[PDB]
Amino acid sequence: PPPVRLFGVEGTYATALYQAAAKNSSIDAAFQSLQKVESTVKKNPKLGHLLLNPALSLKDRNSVIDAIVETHKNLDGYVVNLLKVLSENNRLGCFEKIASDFGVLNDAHNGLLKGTVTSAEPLDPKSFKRIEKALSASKLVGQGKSLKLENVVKPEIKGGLIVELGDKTVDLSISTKIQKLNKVLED
Amino acid sequence: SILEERIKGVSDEANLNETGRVLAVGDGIARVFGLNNIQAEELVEFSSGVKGMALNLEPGQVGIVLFGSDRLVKEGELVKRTGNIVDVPVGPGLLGRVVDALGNPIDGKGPIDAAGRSRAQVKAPGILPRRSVHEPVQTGLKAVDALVPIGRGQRELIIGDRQTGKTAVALDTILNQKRWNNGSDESKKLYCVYVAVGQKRSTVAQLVQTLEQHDAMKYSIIVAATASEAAPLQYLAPFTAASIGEWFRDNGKHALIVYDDLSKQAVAYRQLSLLLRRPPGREAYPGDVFYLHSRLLERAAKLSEKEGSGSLTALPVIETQGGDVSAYIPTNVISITDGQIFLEAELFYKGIRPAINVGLSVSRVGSAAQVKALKQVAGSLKLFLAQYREVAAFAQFGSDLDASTKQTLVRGERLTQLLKQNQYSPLATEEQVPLIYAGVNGHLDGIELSRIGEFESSFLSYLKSNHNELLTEIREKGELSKELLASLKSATESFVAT
Amino acid sequence: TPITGKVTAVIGAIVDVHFEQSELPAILNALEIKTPQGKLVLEVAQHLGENTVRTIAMDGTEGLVRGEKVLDTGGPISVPVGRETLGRIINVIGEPIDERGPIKSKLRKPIHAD
Repeated sequence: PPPVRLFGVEGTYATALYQAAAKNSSIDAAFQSLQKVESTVKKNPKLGHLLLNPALSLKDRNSVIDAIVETHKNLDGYVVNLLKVLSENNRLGCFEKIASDFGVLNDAHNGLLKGTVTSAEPLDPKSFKRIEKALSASKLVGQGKSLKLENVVKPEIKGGLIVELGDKTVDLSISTKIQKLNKVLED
Repeated sequence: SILEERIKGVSDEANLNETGRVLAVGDGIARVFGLNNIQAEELVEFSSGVKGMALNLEPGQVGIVLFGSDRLVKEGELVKRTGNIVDVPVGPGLLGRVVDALGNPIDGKGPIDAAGRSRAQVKAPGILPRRSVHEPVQTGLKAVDALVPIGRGQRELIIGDRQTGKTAVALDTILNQKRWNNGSDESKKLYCVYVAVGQKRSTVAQLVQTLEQHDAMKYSIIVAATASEAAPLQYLAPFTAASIGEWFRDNGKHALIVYDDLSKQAVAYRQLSLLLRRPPGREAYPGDVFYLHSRLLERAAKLSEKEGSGSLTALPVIETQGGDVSAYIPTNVISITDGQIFLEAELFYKGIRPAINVGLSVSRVGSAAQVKALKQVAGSLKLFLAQYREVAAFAQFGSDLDASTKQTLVRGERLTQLLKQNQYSPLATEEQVPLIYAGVNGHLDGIELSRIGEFESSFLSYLKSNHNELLTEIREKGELSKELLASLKSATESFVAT
Repeated sequence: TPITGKVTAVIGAIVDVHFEQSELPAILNALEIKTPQGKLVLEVAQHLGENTVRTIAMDGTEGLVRGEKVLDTGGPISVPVGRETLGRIINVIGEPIDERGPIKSKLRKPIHAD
C-alpha cells in the first residue's frame, strides 16, 4: 500500500483519497484541486465555513456539495467523488483537516519534509541556512527529500534551539539544561 | 457568489440563542442542537408545548429532559429557552393544597396563594446559621417518643422493609401534630408537609382521605409526584418540596417534611442519568447519588436565634428492598441521617405495631429533644429492653433460667406489651408519662400479660377520673418534680390492684 | 400522501425505518410495512434524526428485505372497541382471531392513552 500511513479517522479518509489517487496517478491534480477548494472554503469565510457545522440534513448537505462544485468546476473529480462520500457520511467539519492530511501524504509522496527550530526569538537567516544545509548534508535528511525548516517563536522555551525533523530532535536549549542543572543542585 | 447566496439560503437563520432545534428525541430525553445562551438547570419550553428542564450541556448538544411525554415532541422542533432555573411558587396558601411537582393544584382547590417563588436547589444553612436543638417533636407513638426522640431540625430515617404500612408510621406523626396545631403559638406548632413520590394515584387518594378524615388537612400540605408522572418531575420532586419547606422555615415557622420514599427518588435519578448516558455507578446509580441525597437532606435545620427560630425537621423514609443494610441506596442514606428508626417485618407479624426494632433503632443526637418528665421515666427503659433482648436469646436456647434472669424476662415481657399500640391513635405525653412510669417502677410486672392492654386503657381512665389534676400538671410543667413523683407513685399504687 | 420510508436496519424485531421526506411520523405513531405475511405493524419509538426513526415491530420480523417500503398508519395502533368485543378474541393489533368474522366496531381507540 502507498508509503506513509496516517492512523486515525479522517486520516482514514485521507489515506483512502491518497491511495486512490496514487493508484489513479493523479495526485498533483488532486492536490491542486484540494488547495483550490480549501482556498475557496477559506475565501468563503462566513456562510460556507461557518456552516460546516452539522445541523444540515443529507438533502440540505447535497445542496452544499452542489454549491462547492458551483464555485469552480475545476475540481479533480476523484475529489468530487470524495465530496459526495463526505456528504453521505455526513461530515465536512473535518474537510480541511482531510485536505491537510492528504497534503501531508502528498508532500510525503513528493518527498518534502518539514522541520522546526523553536526558539524564544527568530534567529539569524545565517543560522537558518546553515542548519538547512547541515541537515541536508547530514544523513538526517536522506536526500530525495527536502526540508522546510521553520523557525517558530515559542517564548516559553527560553532561548536555545530544538532541531526537529523525522521524529528525531536534538534539543540544545537553555531551559532544558537549566532544568537538569537545578535538579543536580537539589542533591 | 451564487454558491454563497445559496449557502445563505440553506443557512439556519437562527443564532441559536434563545432557541435551538431538536435533533434526536425519544426515551423521554430530547437532545437539541443550539441554545448557546443556555443556563444550566434552566427550564426550556418545547414548541410542542412541553416544558422540560435541561440537565446536560454537551459540546454541541443540550440534553433536555422532558417533563411531558415524547409523543407530543417530534424531532426538528424548536425549543425556546424559558431563561429561568426551576422555581416553584411558595406561600402560606399551600396549607390545605395537594400540588403536583410544578405546583399545579391537583386537588383542584384552585390557585395557590403564593407569597414567593423559590428555587429547586438552595444552599443549606451554615454552621453559624444554626442553633442547637431544644424543642421536642412527638409522634404520639410511645416507642418513638420514649426510645428514639425526635427534635426540631433533626433528620431521622424511617427504614425497614417495603409496605409494612411504611406510609402509616409517618402518618402517625402527622396525626399527633393535631394537638399543637389546634392550639395557638406558632412556635409550638409544626406545620406538616407530606411528600409522596412514586406512589399510585389511588395510594395518594387514600392519604388525602385519611388526612381529611382526621381534619389534619387543616395544617397539611401534600406535595405529590405520582408514579405515572414523569421521571424528571420525580427527580425534581423532593428538591422542590424542600423549597416549599424552606418558606416555612424562613418565616420562622417550625415545620416538618416527610420525604416518602427517597428510594423511589433514587430510581428516578437512575432512569434520568442512564438516559442522559452518564456512566452508571454501583447498583446502576451514578456516584452523585450520594450527593443527590445529601444536598436534599441537609436543607433541614434549626435556625440560629439570630436567624429566627424556624426549624424544618425532616423524616426521610427509605423502604428496604430486602432488609439488606448494605444496599447502596440504604448505605448512603444511613450515613447522611442523624438517626435511624429500623423496623422489622417479623415483629410486625409478632404483633408489635408499630413494628420498631428497638435494637436496630438509634438516635445519634439523643435526648435533649424529649420532655424532661419523659426523660426521667424512660431512664432505664432502654437498658431494660436491651437486657430483655439478651435474656430472650438465652431463653430460646432452653437453658434453665434462674429467678434473677426471669425477673428480667418478666419485666421485659410487660415492656414489650407496653410498646404495642394500634395505628392511628396518637397519645399525649401527659398520658405516656404514667404508662412508662408504671412500667419502669415495675407496677406492671405483677399483672397478667394478656390483660396488660386492658390495664393500660383502664389506668389512663383512672387517672382521668381521679388524678386529672396530676395529669394537668404533667402537661403544664412537663417535668416530674418530687411532689409529682410522689403523686404519680401514689396514683399508680392506687390502681396497682387495677 | 403516503409517508414512504425504507428499512435501514433490521436488528432483531427493532427495525429502523428511514423516512425520505420531512414529513416525520411522531413518537408512538404506527407504521405498516406490507409483506407477504400481510403486514407488520411497527410503532415509532425513537427519532434518531435525519429522518431515521427506530421502530419497535409488534409482529414477527422474518424475511424482511433491507430497504423495504414503509407506509404511515399515523398515531398509535387503533384497536376496535365496542360492546361487540364480547365473545370475541382479539389479537395484539386487533383482529378476529376467534374467527367469527370481522369485529363489528363503532369506535376504534388508540392503544396508548394517558
